[PDB]
Amino acid sequence: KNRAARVRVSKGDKPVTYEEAHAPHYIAHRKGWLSLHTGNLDGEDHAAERTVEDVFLRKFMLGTFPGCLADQLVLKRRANQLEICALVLRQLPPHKFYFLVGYSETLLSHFYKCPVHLHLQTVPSKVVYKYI
Amino acid sequence: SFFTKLTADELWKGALAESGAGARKGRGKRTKKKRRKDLNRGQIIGEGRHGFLWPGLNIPLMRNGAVQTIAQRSKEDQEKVEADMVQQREEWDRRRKMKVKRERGWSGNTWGGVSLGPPDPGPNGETYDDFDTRILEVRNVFNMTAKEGRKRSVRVLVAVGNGKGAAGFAIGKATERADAFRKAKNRAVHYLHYIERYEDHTIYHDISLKFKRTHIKMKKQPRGYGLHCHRAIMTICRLIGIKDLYAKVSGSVNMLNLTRGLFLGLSRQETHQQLADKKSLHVVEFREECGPLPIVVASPQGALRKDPEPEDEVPDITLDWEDVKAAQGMKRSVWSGLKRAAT
Amino acid sequence: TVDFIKKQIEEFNIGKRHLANMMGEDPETFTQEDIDRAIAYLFPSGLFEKRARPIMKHPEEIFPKQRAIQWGEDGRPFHFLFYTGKQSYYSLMHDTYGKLLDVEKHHNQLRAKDLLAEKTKILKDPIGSRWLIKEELEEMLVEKLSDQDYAQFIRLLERLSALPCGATEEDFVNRFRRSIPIQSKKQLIEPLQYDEQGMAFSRGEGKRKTAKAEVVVYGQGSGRIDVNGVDYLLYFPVTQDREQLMFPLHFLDRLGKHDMTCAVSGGGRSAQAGAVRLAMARALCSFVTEDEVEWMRQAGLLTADPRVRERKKPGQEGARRKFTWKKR
Amino acid sequence: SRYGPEYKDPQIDKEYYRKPLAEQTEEEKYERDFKKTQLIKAAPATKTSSVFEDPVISKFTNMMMKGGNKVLARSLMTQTLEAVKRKQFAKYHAASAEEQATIERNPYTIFHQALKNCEPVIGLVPILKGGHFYQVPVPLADRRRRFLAMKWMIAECREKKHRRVLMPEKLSQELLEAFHNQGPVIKRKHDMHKMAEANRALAHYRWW
Amino acid sequence: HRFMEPYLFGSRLGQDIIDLEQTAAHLQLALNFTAHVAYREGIILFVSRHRQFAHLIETTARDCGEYAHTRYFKGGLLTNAPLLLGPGVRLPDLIIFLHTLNNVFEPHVAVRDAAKMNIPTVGIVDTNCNPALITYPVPGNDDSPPAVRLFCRLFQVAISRAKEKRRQVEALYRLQG
RNA sequence: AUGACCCACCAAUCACA
RNA sequence: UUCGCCAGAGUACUACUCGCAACUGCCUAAAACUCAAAGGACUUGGCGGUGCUUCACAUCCACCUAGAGGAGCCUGUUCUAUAAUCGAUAAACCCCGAUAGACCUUACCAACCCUUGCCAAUUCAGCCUAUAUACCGCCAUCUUCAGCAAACCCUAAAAAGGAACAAUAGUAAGCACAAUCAUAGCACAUAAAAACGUUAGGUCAAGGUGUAGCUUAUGGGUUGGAAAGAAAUGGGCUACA
Ligand SMILES: [Mg+2]
Ligand SMILES: [Mg+2]
Ligand SMILES: [Mg+2]
Ligand SMILES: [Mg+2]
Ligand SMILES: [Mg+2]
Ligand SMILES: [Mg+2]
Ligand SMILES: [Mg+2]
Ligand SMILES: [Mg+2]
Ligand SMILES: [Mg+2]
Ligand SMILES: [Mg+2]
Ligand SMILES: [Mg+2]
Ligand SMILES: [Mg+2]
Ligand SMILES: [Mg+2]
Ligand SMILES: [Mg+2]
Ligand SMILES: [Mg+2]
Ligand SMILES: [Mg+2]
Ligand SMILES: [Mg+2]
Ligand SMILES: [Mg+2]
Ligand SMILES: [Mg+2]
Ligand SMILES: [Mg+2]
Ligand SMILES: [Mg+2]
Ligand SMILES: [Mg+2]
Ligand SMILES: [Mg+2]
Ligand SMILES: [Mg+2]
Ligand SMILES: [Mg+2]
Ligand SMILES: [Mg+2]
Ligand SMILES: [Mg+2]
Ligand SMILES: [Mg+2]
Ligand SMILES: [Mg+2]
Ligand SMILES: [Mg+2]
Ligand SMILES: [Mg+2]
Ligand SMILES: [Mg+2]
Ligand SMILES: [Mg+2]
Ligand SMILES: [Mg+2]
Repeated sequence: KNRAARVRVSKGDKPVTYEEAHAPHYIAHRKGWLSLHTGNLDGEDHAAERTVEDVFLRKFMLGTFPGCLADQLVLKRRANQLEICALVLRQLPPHKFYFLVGYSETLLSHFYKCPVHLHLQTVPSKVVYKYI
Repeated sequence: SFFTKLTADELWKGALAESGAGARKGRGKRTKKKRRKDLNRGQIIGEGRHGFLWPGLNIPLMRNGAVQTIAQRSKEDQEKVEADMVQQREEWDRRRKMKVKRERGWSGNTWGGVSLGPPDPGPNGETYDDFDTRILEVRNVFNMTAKEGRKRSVRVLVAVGNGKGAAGFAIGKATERADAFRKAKNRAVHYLHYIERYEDHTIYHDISLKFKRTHIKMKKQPRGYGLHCHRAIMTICRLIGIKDLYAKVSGSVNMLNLTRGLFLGLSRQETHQQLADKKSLHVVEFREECGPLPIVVASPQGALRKDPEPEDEVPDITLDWEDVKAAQGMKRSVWSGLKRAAT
Repeated sequence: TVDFIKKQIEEFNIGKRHLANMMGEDPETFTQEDIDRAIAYLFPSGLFEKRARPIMKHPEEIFPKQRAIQWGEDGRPFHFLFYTGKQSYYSLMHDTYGKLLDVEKHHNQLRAKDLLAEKTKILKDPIGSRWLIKEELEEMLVEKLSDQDYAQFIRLLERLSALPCGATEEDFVNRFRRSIPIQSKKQLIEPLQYDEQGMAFSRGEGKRKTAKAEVVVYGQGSGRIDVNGVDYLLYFPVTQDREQLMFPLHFLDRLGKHDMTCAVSGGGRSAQAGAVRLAMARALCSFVTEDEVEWMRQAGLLTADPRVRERKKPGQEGARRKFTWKKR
Repeated sequence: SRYGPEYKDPQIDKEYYRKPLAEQTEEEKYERDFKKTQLIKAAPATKTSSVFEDPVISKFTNMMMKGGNKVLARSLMTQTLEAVKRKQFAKYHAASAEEQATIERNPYTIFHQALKNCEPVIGLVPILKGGHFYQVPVPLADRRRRFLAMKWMIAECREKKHRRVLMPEKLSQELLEAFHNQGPVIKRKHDMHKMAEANRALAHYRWW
Repeated sequence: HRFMEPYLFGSRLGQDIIDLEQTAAHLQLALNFTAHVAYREGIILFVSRHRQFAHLIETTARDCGEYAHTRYFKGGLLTNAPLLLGPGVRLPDLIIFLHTLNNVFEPHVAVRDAAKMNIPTVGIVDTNCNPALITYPVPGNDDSPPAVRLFCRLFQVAISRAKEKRRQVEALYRLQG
């Protein structure tokens, strides 16, 4: 059987996001891409760099916002600037949320040598597509 | 080596090995047990062992109406903080290793006799808190399946009663023990018997029944003699509200047959009133302690007979060689006279 | 779930006002079409599944039909057939059978009075009339159905329509009529074209197997064919290919009467022969009668040949051919 | 099978479409053909409206073909027909008026007569009974017998010639020998008929 | 059927003759009950599985303002109500059987299941039917059209009369104050 | 024609003061 | 109402006795010892060189085409061989991890070297050490197979079963199949998809990990070596014109 990026059927109680509810053969058909950048187009360069950046960004954002991260990150790259769009549970007081917004934006702007935008969309609890 | 790391969920799923092939066919023992503990449980945002204090996270943003600068704790302060977190871990390990007490029904490892607590409220909002449920028998049962081979379903037999004379049993079956418990409760509420109780402690009259291969023999006791019976029957009796009885079971002791036969035999009871009405006579009780005094229990509503009952010099009744052997003192069994704990 | 639909329609109207405002259009003349263009522009999701694309539509179209409340506040069901568990379907059947009984009674009274005044409306066949599918019936009753249920119903309708038809009865069985769309396979004739004092030239375009052919035929000329600026005898050295070019002309007996020029690209020699054959056949349909067009279609001249190279598959050799399979 | 089951095969015959008015049942039939809105398969590259093409010559051509060569096989077919023609002209002009009335110069009728003479009447199928395989006489369908004829021809004229000898030569030789019934191909057909008589009792083993 | 013998007047040349004295005595009580149920505003279901009188019965119940199941009886219908019918439901306070059998000649499930449900049951039990689990059985002919029609009519009238008397005693109740 | 032995279901949580 | 029988299984229609035209006989009928069961009926599977129907669409037979098995080479296994890796290894390994080994890669062998020895800190780093029968991750396989499954309901008990459409107890959300999507128009075809489980199938050497092991060494470097064909065989390439 194909195990790739699949959430196996449970006893029927298992809450599932729209994201996790669709296997790899459904990309570009039903679910879209979690990253947007030019580097994978036909005549273009530095796909490798954008990829390693991507990975580090997911890992980093997951570690910087413990427990409040709802869905997988959305990374949009436009003309040297990267906008990170995130779905975030309401856990921390807005004080901590802003603290980490600024801290992260600054830190990654100085790390990757480009302007970093961070857009937080807050949601009460994980949005459920299926089962449950 | 940073990219070489993973999510905590992935790591626990990996280390626990629940989804393996050893778990399914029971290829490994149940005495081997390991658990998952959250490592984010006691941690706060901003806290590290370097000891920093961040204006938005660790400490309040404004002290004395001004903005607090980024600062670092003293060495000994961090020592006390780490001591506190360590004592927190040891506290949760102290909480985890303590096993809650399970009230034992009959035996330590048996589920029989155990109370499941009041059944679940019906769809109409109907609620029974007056009902208690006891487990009669839990049994692991198997079926051979084309793919899976042996397939294990638990089936439990459970009885409910309010203590007021209404009781009933039912059976339930599931892959999980919990599920079967629920099913059996909720199903049991639907089948209820009314069991008439003479003076609300004993039964009305001596019963003997052969149900299938089981023989139940129940004798009606006076007030002080508590529940001398097979343990299952004692349970069902405490649920019915029968406080004084003697019952011997012979032949196959198989549980289900025992309770079906039991409830049938108790359902077949004939009240003094029914007797009074079918014979059209006064049924009159003679206490031994009250002497010759003729207490009238039941009177035949409608027209009483002027005709006396035909007197049979010698009665024709089926007699159990056991009762006769008892009456004449030929039962010498070392097991019969034994002193036991309270009902 | 009624408050839900009320709210959804409120916010759909408000949102349609907003969308009409940002798109710079009259909020009154805004249609579903315009809504579609608007969201297609504002939220451009390339996704191959069209049901996974952004949608703002009226809540009645988006949400599924709801079974209404089946009883009053006292508990008594509204419909008398409620306890059947299918009230809609069995109501339908009750009324259908009631009307079949009605037809039988009325028509028997007319048998006793020496009158058969009715006619058979049972043949709608030129209208292309058919019954509902089970899906349509299922949607009409807002209730799930079984194959035997639908078959039962339809059979009873056949019983009804096979008798003398009343007006109310005809109107009744005509809810359950659908009309199959236009059935004609007749081709669309290329209007003949007159160019620069030259008369009667027609065009056609064949496509076969990586090979495209554009063919212009003149009915005013003698027999010859020029393919990519050269003679057909030069361009197609193989006899088979010249026979392929000869097929439609010989079929219509036009073999000496027409003069053709062609542009054919890609594929091999036989693929080109076929593409030009098809193009030529489609080009000669302007010069001929409407019957011989049907004759060419029935000889297989006018249909493109769908047969095309299949993709090689991984783990195999030839898209069919498999690697050598070892038993032991 | 890029065509659904809906698609009918094309009728390539011109004579059928040209002269419809004299037949009622066939008028009704092809009326039902096109008016049914019936899809038609695109006519094959091999088949033409040509007055000069024999389906049997085309089948034999295909059956000669190795690899993907229609060109080389059509070549050898053409050359064999031409070789039979000229062999019969050489036999014609060296003869006398009687034998000039008798001898056939049509390579087409010689082809068809050679193959009709070379086709077997009866055949053999192996049947398993009691753990033994018995060769049993089986009546054959037409197409099977035509096939066997052609395949036997090509088998022999491929196999038994000297390597110097060209194909149209050997094939024309054997076409003219099988026209006159004296060829080794007809000897093969006779081996078949003799092996079919030797086993004739075993014809009871056949259950169909 | 063995339990039908106390209701038989006798057997005339192989045919069984139901005693109509007992039939009247029973039908009296049956109609009495049925009307009293309709008066107190409760649900009456006409159940028969016979395909002759199916339409007639559906018609009858529609005209009494009562409910009819004449079709294939779905398995868990009375026992498991909330799943088949809906989230919460009321169940018929009386069920009337014009035919106590199903077309395979076994007892109609709804008898056993209405018993199971604590619902009282009135039914017309023919010579071969089982009366045991039926609350108010009326012994009589269920096969011939005038008998079925007679009973249809009778129950129709009892229902209608009950509902009317309810209306009128209600009007009297409203004029009392 | 044949195909060591051995394989299986008898333990309970999490969260808060 | 009587009579005859029966007190776990084997040992045992046996040994020893009595009687008997039986003398390899019948009849009568134990014990030592061994075992913790032996038995009777059923249930659901699986299986059947069991029967009856219906099929197979590259598929069994009948039949079509081209190949393999013989030759040379190429490449992989198995053996033998080396101081000198590992993994796959019925179907479901065998141009397989490798869309790739002259050094490197590289894990192996022989010599030599280095012991807070990649990192911000750490009585710590590091380990291609053992266990794929602790696992996650990816898959193979049945399989283009149609089932799996929660929640209920029924059964003179239920291990389990649950359909009859002129319908007899079944309703069921969900997941698969189906439908849509892709192969730039349909259609077909192809691709993709294919649940739950099965084979403790494959992989601790992708990486990560449980448990158990090494720590001036089972760790980190440098230099140079890794041969070979008695034999057997798989898959290919080129042919025999
Ligand atoms: Mg204990
Ligand atoms: Mg090929
Ligand atoms: Mg009857
Ligand atoms: Mg042996
Ligand atoms: Mg064995
Ligand atoms: Mg013994
Ligand atoms: Mg004997
Ligand atoms: Mg003996
Ligand atoms: Mg002895
Ligand atoms: Mg094959
Ligand atoms: Mg070759
Ligand atoms: Mg070979
Ligand atoms: Mg070879
Ligand atoms: Mg190897
Ligand atoms: Mg290893
Ligand atoms: Mg190995
Ligand atoms: Mg294997
Ligand atoms: Mg090396
Ligand atoms: Mg090493
Ligand atoms: Mg494994
Ligand atoms: Mg299905
Ligand atoms: Mg049973
Ligand atoms: Mg079941
Ligand atoms: Mg379902
Ligand atoms: Mg498509
Ligand atoms: Mg398709
Ligand atoms: Mg596939
Ligand atoms: Mg699919
Ligand atoms: Mg293994
Ligand atoms: Mg291995
Ligand atoms: Mg490792
Ligand atoms: Mg080296
Ligand atoms: Mg080799
Ligand atoms: Mg290979």
